[PDB]
Amino acid sequence: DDIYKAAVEQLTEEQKNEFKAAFDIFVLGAEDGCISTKELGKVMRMLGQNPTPEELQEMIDEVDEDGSGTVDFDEFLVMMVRCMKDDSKGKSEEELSDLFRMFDKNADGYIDLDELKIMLQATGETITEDDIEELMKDGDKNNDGRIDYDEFLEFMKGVE
Amino acid sequence: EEAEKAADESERGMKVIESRAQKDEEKMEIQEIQLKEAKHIAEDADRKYEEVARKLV
Repeated sequence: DDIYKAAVEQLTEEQKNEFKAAFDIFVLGAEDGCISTKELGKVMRMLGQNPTPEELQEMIDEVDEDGSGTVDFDEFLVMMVRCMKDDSKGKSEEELSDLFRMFDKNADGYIDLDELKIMLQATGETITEDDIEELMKDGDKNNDGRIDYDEFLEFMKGVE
Repeated sequence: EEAEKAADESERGMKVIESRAQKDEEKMEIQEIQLKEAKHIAEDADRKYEEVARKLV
């Protein structure tokens, strides 16, 4: 899914530099993409995180959505961010709040399905009912039908 | 011959026992893996329980 290239955007570059520096090691001799999934535990143990075999096996299943035991740099960066939210910096909560006043053109203190809709129309991106409600519930943590401001932060922190 | 035999019995003892100890290590590892999988099912079954129990609340 799109969170792959999202992370490729979301991730910072000083990260991916040492990401490749450590990525250089997996080759057990003469490899060109034959990476295995039993080594997923070890490679998640390498890059600086502290993983546990439970999540190791889950990501063995949760990742390898291609099933080939392989992971793209896109998939690499996403399964970085989809667990460790090394996303596009989540610019702030308060720069976010000034963005949120423009979300609530109606000065709501909450992004409602209406404000969600109008703001995504201001993107030009059309309103499918899932879209806004996918955004609503992903932001409307209280499930009040609308995304209040901290709902918006936890919503759009780690977000460009 | 009895002492060398004892060495062989003890060495065979170790080969059988070491292999067995490894089989036991493997059965043990298997029970660890299985209880962990079951435990992880329980973590999720309990987590899911919590989600529905919380949602129930």
